[PDB]
Amino acid sequence: SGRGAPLAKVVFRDPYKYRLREEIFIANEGVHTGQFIYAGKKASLNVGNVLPLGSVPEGTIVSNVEEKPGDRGALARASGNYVIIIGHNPDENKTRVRLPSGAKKVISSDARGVIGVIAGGGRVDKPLLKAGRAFHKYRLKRNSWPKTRGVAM
Amino acid sequence: SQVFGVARIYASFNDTFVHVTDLSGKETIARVTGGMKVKADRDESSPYAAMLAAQDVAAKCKEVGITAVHVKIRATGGTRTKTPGPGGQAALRALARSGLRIGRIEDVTPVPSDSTRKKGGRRGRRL
Amino acid sequence: AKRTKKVGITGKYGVRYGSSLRRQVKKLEIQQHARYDCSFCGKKTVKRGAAGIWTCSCCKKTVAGGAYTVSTAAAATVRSTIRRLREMVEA
Amino acid sequence: VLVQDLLHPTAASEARKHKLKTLVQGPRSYFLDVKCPGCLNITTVFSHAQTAVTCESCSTILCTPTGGKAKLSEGTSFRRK
Amino acid sequence: SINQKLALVIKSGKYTLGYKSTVKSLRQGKSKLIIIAANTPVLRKSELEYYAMLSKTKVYYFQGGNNELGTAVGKLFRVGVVSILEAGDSDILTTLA
Amino acid sequence: VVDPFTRKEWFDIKAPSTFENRNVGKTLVNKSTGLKSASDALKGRVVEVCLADLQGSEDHSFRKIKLRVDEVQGKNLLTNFHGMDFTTDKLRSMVRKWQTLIEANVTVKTSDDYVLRIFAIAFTRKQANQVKRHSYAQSSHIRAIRKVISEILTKEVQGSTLAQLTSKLIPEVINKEIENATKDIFPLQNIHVRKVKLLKQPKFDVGALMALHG
Amino acid sequence: PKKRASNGRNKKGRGHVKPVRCVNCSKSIPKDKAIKRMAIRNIVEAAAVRDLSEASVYPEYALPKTYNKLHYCVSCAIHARIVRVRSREDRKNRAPP
Amino acid sequence: MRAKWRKKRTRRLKRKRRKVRARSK
RNA sequence: GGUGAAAUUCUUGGAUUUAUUGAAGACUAACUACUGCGAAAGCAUUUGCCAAGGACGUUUUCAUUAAUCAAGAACGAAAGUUAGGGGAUCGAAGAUGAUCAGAUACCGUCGUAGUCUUAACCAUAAACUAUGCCGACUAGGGAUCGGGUGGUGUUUUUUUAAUGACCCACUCGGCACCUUACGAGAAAUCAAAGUCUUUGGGUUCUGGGGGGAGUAUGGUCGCAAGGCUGAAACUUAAAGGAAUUG
Repeated sequence: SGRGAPLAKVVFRDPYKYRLREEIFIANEGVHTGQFIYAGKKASLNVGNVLPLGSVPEGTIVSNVEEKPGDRGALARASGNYVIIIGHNPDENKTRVRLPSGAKKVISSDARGVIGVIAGGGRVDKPLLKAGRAFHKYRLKRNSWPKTRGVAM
Repeated sequence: SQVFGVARIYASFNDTFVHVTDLSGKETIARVTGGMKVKADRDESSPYAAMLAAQDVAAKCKEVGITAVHVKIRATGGTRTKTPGPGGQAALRALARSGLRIGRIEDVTPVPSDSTRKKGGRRGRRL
Repeated sequence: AKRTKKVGITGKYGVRYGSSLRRQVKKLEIQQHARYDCSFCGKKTVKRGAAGIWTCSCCKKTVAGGAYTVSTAAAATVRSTIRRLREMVEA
Repeated sequence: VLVQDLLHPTAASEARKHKLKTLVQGPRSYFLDVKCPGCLNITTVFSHAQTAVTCESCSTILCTPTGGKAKLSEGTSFRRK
Repeated sequence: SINQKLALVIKSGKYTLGYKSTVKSLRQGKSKLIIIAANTPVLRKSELEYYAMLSKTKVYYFQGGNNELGTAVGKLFRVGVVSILEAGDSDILTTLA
Repeated sequence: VVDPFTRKEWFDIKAPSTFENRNVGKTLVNKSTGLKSASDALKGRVVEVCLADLQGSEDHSFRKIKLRVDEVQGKNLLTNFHGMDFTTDKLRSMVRKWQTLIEANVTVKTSDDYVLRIFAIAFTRKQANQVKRHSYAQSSHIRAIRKVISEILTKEVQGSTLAQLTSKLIPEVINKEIENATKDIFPLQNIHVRKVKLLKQPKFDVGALMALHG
Repeated sequence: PKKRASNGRNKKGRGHVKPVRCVNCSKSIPKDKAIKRMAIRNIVEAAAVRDLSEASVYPEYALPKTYNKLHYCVSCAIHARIVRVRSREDRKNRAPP
Repeated sequence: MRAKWRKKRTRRLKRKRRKVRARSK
């Protein structure tokens, strides 16, 4: 609640002890309960997996991409949005990427990011329609609604 | 068995350009436009400008080391005209006279495989 | 009989909010309350419980989908791109 | 032209014309009896193909179909019956 | 391509539609062939394949879902797997495997 | 006031072994000044030049071949095949009314690193003793030729680098197979190879280059 | 009651074909109408042919031709190009010279 | 005057009359 | 840069200009024709998949199933409109520099809508062969696209086989053309505008001097722009169409 993109509760086996430690990504569009999710360096380029940015080609669509190595999500984490890796800079291992604003960025290839779009795209296509709906949206976010116009006060 | 060059004659309507270069391409020697020599400025593509500047090119060209020169020929092309300008022949004969030997020639106009809307309007340019 | 002419599902809003807005909404509300077909069990049993989440009524799989449809346009193309981009690395 | 007989024309000026625009309409499709390579016995076949016919007993290819008349494969003799 | 075959098969020799019935057929030995749908699940698939390797029944994977596999076999309901017991008028055993 | 024309150091570039003679390129770039040594600056540049100039045979005026540099060895360097074209005028001579044009290509690979496109061409002649002016192609036979030609383009490459390719190109023995394969399909005429160009360039590879001296 | 009016005259074509802009004046025009000419000349003129030949390295040399197809807009064709205007009988004839 | 422009002259005056009448309704 | 010539304009805070690369849309050059398909509107790069359709072949089958058609209905260029994308050239508006007595027009330099596409609408066009559709019959001539038939024909491989490609003769279905008028027409022109005062093969639609007016009103479809249907008073001796001189 307070984030139109639906979440994805994933569960891996911890390497260093007998137990199931759980993680929670922002769900990428086209994943299903009990689909496997492969992660890391030699993972496949199938929707849902979390590969380093050196390992992907160019023209590749990922989301939830880290700003730098091991910050655990940073960019393109909104409902519908996504990044496009648009070429390597293989020396001093960076990669040049297309952020959802439009503006570009240069970030480490060791920064992981998850493959695909994010779910709940075309959220804002519908009108919010009546004040009530807006209220309902905002009361699960914070108290920055409604807004009195400065020129009135 | 002597040193060579390449000319690349870009002769358009209302200006002439013939700049001899090295065999690679990037190493240029003398640019010489249509409007450099004569200062009338409606005679930019005229014969007498193009014959004048063509010798001037060979002057600066002899000053480094050029004996022979290929003469590739170009126009504005693409959307526009795509037919050689008036001063190209003026250049060719002039440079052929002034000192140099003459290597091979061919056409290198930017001829489209159809591309974009042409400048003017649909009903066209009229007077 | 056939109950209304054009509003359809948006006639719940009735007289209000402007026509263009009503129609605009209707465009989606049909898709929002559509029963879609499952990719797994192959019956007309997929619905949504909150925008983004798409449930199978039998089978009981849950797919992460679009706001108002299961496979939004942009998503559909992305997979194809990736599907194609996997055939330069492997085969 | 002007004055002539159309009842008895000539075979020269009639065999040239189309099947439908003769005096009495008649086809240009004889029947042929092929002697196949394998067996010694005949196969009664229509000159135009439509389908790809194989032999009666020892089933192997006889005549393939084309845009018009049947394409009789390899060296195989035939009759007009 | 393949539909043409099953249309003929489904009205001359004999067949079976379902999963339990297919398993039964597979156990006894009557199973000549199986057609598994593409959509039908992985566990069920592997299961069917395991029986197949023991009975030595030839395995076929359909190119189409369960709705499609119904459409092919002239039935107005879905069918995730179709096992064959007798190839009658058609000759669908050696055409594919 | 500068005078920067003469201060540039003089240079010369020589062709690879798989042609006939090496002596072709005579150029200038710049002296090895403080920052930007001219040895690495000129590597990227190429020369387009006629085959008759480097073959020793004046009949082949058409086809100006493109050669890119990689190594430098004391201002007297070696170079390796980059690309090829026909001369623009030659194509325009080839292109006529009352006939059919047939063009095609394929992204064929060599034995190694080098991957490239090769653009083939063909035309339809007034076969032997035609009364009609044109002799147009059928148009299923145009695509059916394009297929055979494509196949030829494919199987004739995946061979030993530019060494075999360039060799085949110089006298164009590729044409003969294209001719006799197509001969039964359609009479045909001209039959050349318009263009060749590198979609995938080589990666450095000094062993292939520097082992090509006279 | 009811009463009104008019209409007019004729020529032939085919169906529809895409236009090709005028090489001189950028007016749009189809290709049944068209008015086209083949510009087929040497690079060198009659005056330039000697001066070059003398200065030419290579024996025999080459001397290629600049080929190009030029399309006019009828308006511009009459402004300069060989088209002019012919009599009642001569406007039926199609022979060039 | 020309027919093409006459048509326009009509049209403009028609959609003026549309407002003029619809002021009452 | 740019023209008829000038100017706007951008210019060593390297301009135009050649060579090496990259990015985005753009359109399928030349070949491309009295050439090809589609009911039209309209469609030109390669390759694959999805159905569809013509002609042709046919001692295959069906057996009057059909010809046109008020109502009603699919498609329907270009420009517009609706909300996303895409947004390079060209470019309603607009700004401009000239031009000129004036120029908000032609000529220039930029430039928002658009041009492109997604899902919706829209229904007009000189939507033109301003020539309804089906059927029959009448003049010659070649040339061509697509099958088909035959010929000890020529050409191409592996002399030879098979096809393809040609050549020849013929015949079906077309895009059309050349020559006459045998006829037709007010002529121009027409192989159909023919076979119609010697007036009748079947059928649909439209027009009855010009304007007023394709306006007004009323219906109807459309978000709108507009679309379909569609008068009146009143006015007027000619409008007009072909040719003929000048």
